[PDB]
Amino acid sequence: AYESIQVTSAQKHVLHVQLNRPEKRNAMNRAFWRELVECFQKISKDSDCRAVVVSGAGKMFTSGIDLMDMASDILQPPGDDVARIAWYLRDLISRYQKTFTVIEKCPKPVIAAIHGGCIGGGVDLISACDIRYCTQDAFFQVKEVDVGLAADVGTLQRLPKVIGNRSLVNELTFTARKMMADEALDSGLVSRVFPDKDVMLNAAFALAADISSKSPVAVQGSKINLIYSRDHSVDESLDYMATWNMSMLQTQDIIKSVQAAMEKKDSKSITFSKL
Amino acid sequence: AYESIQVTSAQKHVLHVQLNRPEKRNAMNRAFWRELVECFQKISKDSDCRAVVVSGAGKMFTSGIDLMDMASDILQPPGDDVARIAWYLRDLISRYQKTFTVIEKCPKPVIAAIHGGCIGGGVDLISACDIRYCTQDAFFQVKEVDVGLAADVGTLQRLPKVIGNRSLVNELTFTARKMMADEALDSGLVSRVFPDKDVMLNAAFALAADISSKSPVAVQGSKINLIYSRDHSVDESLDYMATWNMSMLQTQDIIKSVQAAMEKKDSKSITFSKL
Amino acid sequence: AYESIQVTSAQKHVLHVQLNRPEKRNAMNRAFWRELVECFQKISKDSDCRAVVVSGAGKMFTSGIDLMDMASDILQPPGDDVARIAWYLRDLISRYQKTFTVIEKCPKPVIAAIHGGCIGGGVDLISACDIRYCTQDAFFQVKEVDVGLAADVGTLQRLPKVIGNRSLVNELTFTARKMMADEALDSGLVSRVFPDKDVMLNAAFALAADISSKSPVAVQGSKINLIYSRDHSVDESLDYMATWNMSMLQTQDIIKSVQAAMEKKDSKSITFSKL
Amino acid sequence: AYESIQVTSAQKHVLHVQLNRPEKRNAMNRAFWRELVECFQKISKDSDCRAVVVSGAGKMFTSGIDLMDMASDILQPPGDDVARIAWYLRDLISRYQKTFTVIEKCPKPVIAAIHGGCIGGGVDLISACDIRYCTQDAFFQVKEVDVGLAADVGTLQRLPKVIGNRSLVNELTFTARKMMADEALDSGLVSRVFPDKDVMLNAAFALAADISSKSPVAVQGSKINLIYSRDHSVDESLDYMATWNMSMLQTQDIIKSVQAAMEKKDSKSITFSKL
Amino acid sequence: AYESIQVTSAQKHVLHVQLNRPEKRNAMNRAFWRELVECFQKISKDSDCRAVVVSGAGKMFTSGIDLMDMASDILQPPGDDVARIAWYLRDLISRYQKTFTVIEKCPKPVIAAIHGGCIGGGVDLISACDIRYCTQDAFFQVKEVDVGLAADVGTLQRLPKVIGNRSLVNELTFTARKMMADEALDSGLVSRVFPDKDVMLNAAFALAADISSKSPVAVQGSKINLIYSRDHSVDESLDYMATWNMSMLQTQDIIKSVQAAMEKKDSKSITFSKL
Amino acid sequence: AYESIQVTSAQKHVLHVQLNRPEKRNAMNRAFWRELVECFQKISKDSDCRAVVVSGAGKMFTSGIDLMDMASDILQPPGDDVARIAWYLRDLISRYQKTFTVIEKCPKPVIAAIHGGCIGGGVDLISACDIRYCTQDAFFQVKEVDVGLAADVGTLQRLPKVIGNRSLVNELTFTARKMMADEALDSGLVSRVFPDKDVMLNAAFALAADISSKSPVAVQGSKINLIYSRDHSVDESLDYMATWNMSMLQTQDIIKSVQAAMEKKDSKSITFSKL
Ligand SMILES: [Mg+2]
Ligand SMILES: [Mg+2]
Ligand SMILES: [Mg+2]
Ligand SMILES: [Mg+2]
Ligand SMILES: [Mg+2]
Ligand SMILES: [Mg+2]
Ligand SMILES: [Mg+2]
Ligand SMILES: [Mg+2]
Repeated sequence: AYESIQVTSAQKHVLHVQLNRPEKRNAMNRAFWRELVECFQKISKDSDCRAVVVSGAGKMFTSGIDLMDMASDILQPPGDDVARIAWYLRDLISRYQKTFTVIEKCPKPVIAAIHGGCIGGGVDLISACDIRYCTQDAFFQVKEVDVGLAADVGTLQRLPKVIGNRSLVNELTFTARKMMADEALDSGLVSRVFPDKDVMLNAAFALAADISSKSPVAVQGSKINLIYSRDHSVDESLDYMATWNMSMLQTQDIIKSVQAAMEKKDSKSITFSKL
Repeated sequence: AYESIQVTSAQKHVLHVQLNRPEKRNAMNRAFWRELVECFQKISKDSDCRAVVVSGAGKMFTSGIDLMDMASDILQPPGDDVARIAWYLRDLISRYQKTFTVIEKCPKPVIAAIHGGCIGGGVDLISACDIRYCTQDAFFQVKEVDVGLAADVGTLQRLPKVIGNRSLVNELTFTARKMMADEALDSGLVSRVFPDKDVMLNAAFALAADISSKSPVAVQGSKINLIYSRDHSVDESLDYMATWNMSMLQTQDIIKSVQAAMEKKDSKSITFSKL
Repeated sequence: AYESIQVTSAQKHVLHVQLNRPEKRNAMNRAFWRELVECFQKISKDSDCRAVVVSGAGKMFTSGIDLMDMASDILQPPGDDVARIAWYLRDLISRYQKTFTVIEKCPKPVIAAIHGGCIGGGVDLISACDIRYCTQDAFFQVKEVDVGLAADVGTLQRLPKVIGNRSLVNELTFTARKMMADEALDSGLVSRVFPDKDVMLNAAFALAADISSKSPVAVQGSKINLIYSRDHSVDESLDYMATWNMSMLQTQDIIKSVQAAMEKKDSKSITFSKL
Repeated sequence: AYESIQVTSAQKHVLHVQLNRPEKRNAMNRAFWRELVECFQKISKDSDCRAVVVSGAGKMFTSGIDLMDMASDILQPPGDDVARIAWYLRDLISRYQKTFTVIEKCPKPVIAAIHGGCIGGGVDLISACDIRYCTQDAFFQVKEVDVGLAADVGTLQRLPKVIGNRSLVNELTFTARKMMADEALDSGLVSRVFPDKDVMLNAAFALAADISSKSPVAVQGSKINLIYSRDHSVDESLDYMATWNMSMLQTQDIIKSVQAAMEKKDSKSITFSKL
Repeated sequence: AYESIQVTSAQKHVLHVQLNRPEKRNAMNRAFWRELVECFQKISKDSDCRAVVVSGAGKMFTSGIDLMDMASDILQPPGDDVARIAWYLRDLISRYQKTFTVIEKCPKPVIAAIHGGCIGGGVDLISACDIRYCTQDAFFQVKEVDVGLAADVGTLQRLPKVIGNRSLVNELTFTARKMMADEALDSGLVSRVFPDKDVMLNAAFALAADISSKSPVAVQGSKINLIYSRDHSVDESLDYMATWNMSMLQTQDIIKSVQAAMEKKDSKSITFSKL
Repeated sequence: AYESIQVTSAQKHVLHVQLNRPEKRNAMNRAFWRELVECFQKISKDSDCRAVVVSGAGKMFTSGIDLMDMASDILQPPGDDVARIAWYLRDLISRYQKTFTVIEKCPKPVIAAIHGGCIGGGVDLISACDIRYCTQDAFFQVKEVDVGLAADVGTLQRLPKVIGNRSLVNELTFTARKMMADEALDSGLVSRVFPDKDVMLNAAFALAADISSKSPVAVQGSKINLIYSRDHSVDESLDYMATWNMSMLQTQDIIKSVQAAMEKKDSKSITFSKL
């Protein structure tokens, strides 16, 4: 059973992954790093799920890493010389990066719905998601320099590739200052702001349901190629897209869409097969 | 004598490429994919053209792909097994991507001037242009998921590389929702919004004239290197730029400009040779 | 020491690099291209410096390149044939690019504080800095096309990688038009605008002091990995980050920062060792 | 009705492309650069061809570029300044590189069968082919430095990627010395050496027939992925291969081969559909 | 433990991974693809192992993939349309690639000791190992085209990156012909040939023991950086190497190795800590 | 004055760089790492030099690093915590890599002429050279694992990219065993073997003179593009080659070569201008 998160079926095709340690403001304890990997690897193979919503139980999205677990992991490493310590740490860092890379490698769209603070590992988490919504009281903080380290589980790799303003990204990173909702929306880190958590969740789940109404081949192939396209040249990415759609265009999802158009039936009334 | 587009000389150095099937809302049919390649390949070799404006005839920029021409192209493919159908489809996708890659590979700046809807293939087109202007009634839609396929002619590869907000790009792509002019300006997809098509085209042709008054070596070398720099690291791009300008700095265009500066002569009075 | 710049110790750990030819509007003459390289190479090895502020003396940040020196270097080149001229120009361009590349390769965060005009070479300089602030009267101009050349000392390689709106980047580059402070803030080129130079400098120095109060290992490792991550895929950048932090997490800065957090003390109360 | 080459059907599925200006030792003149592009573009779309053999008519494979056609192309270029001459030359070089890039971009295996000298442009040609055979009297020469230029139509990009010994490649390139058949076999530039042209062409057409007896999906997908794998990391190349074979494994070519294996039927008796 | 392989501790620090279905000529059935991944993932974390030897039990190294299992997995796929079939096959191919990729990602050197036939999947396996030895009766065959598919589990991505002669690589791939031991040695595919399996194994184990007598930090860091350097530019690889050795040079293995050199003692006389 | 090397003018256009600490078998002391950088940076800018020969004074090419200097550099590093030690070591490693990278970044061809042992840093040196010749008594040794470290100054980055046999490269690296001349020639690491040092040097200088007789624009542009081509795809490298030769074909070196051919004068009688 997951002890640090809770996964529920919100509605057809939609999975809700909720950070669930509210008494610690969803701090990321050691086991969370394994649990979120297990969770998203399962979601990736689940043929019924078409979209994911991520939120936090309690008063805020996440306070970030569990500082005592961090201290045990990093300040008490095994190894009888510095090279052997580094060998251990490289494996540790690589394993913790996987906690948020599984979100990006999940072909289903993942929607983060943030309320209150989203601190430290929270920003690494949400920058690996596809769509980000927040509440008016939310705030974001690349807290790691205040802990004595450069963020290593995805923020520096992905945050600069989800918004345009690099001066702001650098200021947030080097100072660890909070960015409140108004500025988060202005920056584009979030694409919508809601007055409270209930209204935001309603909108997040309505978005996930709308995505789930569409062909899953088209939606999940879109995510896959948006991610490929971020990291490769336009020409390399067009070449990959032709190699991708030479099989994916051979789908009944297009046949059904064309049949609907000919019959003058809205596309939301089509049923697509599992993926 | 094109079937789907019309190319005219607007004014000195400026070509106007107009999508021209107004009775069919400029739907992109079979000939369109071949003709835009022919058109921009000729523009690229045209030593008198320094800038291009692209617009649509009739009520809207484009309704996108012609669905029954698409059904013919994709739903009745030749091939006696899936691998052979995929062979055919890979070639088709590759050819149709070239329709918009030729805009990027044309060294002259290309300005898209959108009025009304710009749907599906329309967003693949405008995201391959350099500068985008639109009217107050314009709207943009990454419609492909509603037809059962991930966009494959450029939107996924270029759209996220022309605006900063990746949460918004992902929402647009997975939902196929319309983005209206105000939001398109806010996102930076378009540079300027105008009240109506006439005012927009006046400003687009004024922008094209202004660009055409500049050294063509400087302007077209700037487009070539901005594109190279998007796809390569800064250090690789600086190395390429040094190899580029070791030839291109050997021009009378600079000597003329330094001489004008020395005499206190406006740089707008200088005439530059063809390119 | 220097002919074209002046370097002062503003406050603990902060260096102020001031363009210092106010009677010539801080034009970038031959000495400037050599001196900035010497300066930032020394700052990169200075174990007491943790942050840098760059500003200009007099009326404006910079009028840009000295055209007379440029013509001597570029319109009067050694070389008895075009290939031999190009061999010399390749090296010249490479050396002038280094003037601004040393700002990016300097591990300390560099804050540009712009007042009045920032023209041509000034945009190449500020787009190699990390954080950009300006005054209400500032303006920015990618002036190179008006001189007859595509900008080659950094703007084309870095400006599109510091802001999201590529339509604006292309319009600024191809027309060489001025972008004023309100639009610079809107575009994200600058992340803060101030009423005057004094207020701006007070905030830039306060920002530099805040940054300098943090672990230098964490801040400088953050800059190094933000730059690496811009130019590589997310997966390559995560791999690099694990190989980086397998040594950099082995620091007393974590114990010190965590202890301070436990006692509710600020970063400024901690003494981190030199770097 | 080519002026510089001749294309014939050797036998089922095999095309023979012969350099055909024997009175001028198959010198590569102006029409040759255009015609080899036309020829291989047609071969690439020819669903009956599965393999190609390239040879030269007359006394030798090729003497290389036609020097007085080269003088015309390069020494009398249009352009009223150096930058404009370079614009013209970049386009020329790019077009002439396509003459040999089309061989690599053709998915059918291309076998070069060299007798006598293979000089300058000859090495750019054969290094773009997949398999190389030669006669005992054959010789290879990277002659370009003796004409005053670094080879630009493929040798420098491909030759070091078809043999292992980089010291030898560098010596050949900087000295322009001839490499004879024995050394060409030892270096691995050629796979097999034959006593005379007739024996070599028999073996080249036997090799082409053998390749043509195999599944064309398997053979041409193997060439496409060997080329992709040369230019990308192993992990990027494995990812591309999975995206390629998720379509291409859906073929009757495998079902037929497993069925033959089940019955104990030679795999040489199977017939495969066109591609 | 395993159904298709057997793992034994040969001698101190050396593990022997033996393909172990001798009655079936070590055919690679469904279990094998899972088991090799489990095996090398465990060896990668085994702090006592420093080198691995891979061999096959019975008459031959391996006959390659089990065709019946392959047909079940590949000619009988789940999926109600071609796109959904491809979605499943992409994952299948990706998982089978991991079977051999874990050998490359294992930081310990892996020595392949081949006797008799090494067919199809066997070449994919040995081209992911580091050092290859064979017997006089061994032979190698890139058999996949004879099954109707382009090899997808590593040969095309790694074989051309382990030997220099690309004409030979292409001939072997397109014809599926056998390459015997003398030619395998000549090509560099194997670096040593032995008269029989016993003599070969004695030398492979002696090599593994020699390797294991060296600092494991130095040897495993050497493999990691040889692999990184294959896939990146020399400049990127040098940068990575400096970021790697800034931790790995901080080891007692240097003091120990240098002290032994000063006393004229061999590596085997030193005790290096586990890794 | 260089204390660890000696540079002489061997003959017109040829520079001889000789390792010159023969009483220590040319061991690489601390200052050598700076001296070779100063030396090749000067040679790179020297317009009279067209080729370089590198050899060692005394009984052998080089015994490799000075072990006591290594111990002082690496085993006595400054820094009050492991991260600050790593900061120092990264800068040290980067600086020592430059010692051999300057050889590759020198546009003139560099010929290594090895006699006796070429140990440790000797292999990093010669693998950065372009052409390698040796004597019958020579031997090569990737000695670093015997010292407790993975080679970091170029061998792992370049050795695998100068020869084809990766199994041999891995065996040499992991065991640190010697490779004698016969095997070095067979591998292709050297391209010629001579009976003794005098005969080898005569041949090295005759090769350097032959290279120096050719156009320096063609020779040095060839080196530059061979190196670019090793590290980039063929398509990227052809694009760079067109951008390179759009200026370099505009040389009198080609005019003179064509005039010689028309006059029936051998090309070795042409005089080319300095570069
Ligand atoms: Mg609980
Ligand atoms: Mg805004
Ligand atoms: Mg129906
Ligand atoms: Mg002066
Ligand atoms: Mg079974
Ligand atoms: Mg001495
Ligand atoms: Mg050999
Ligand atoms: Mg003469």
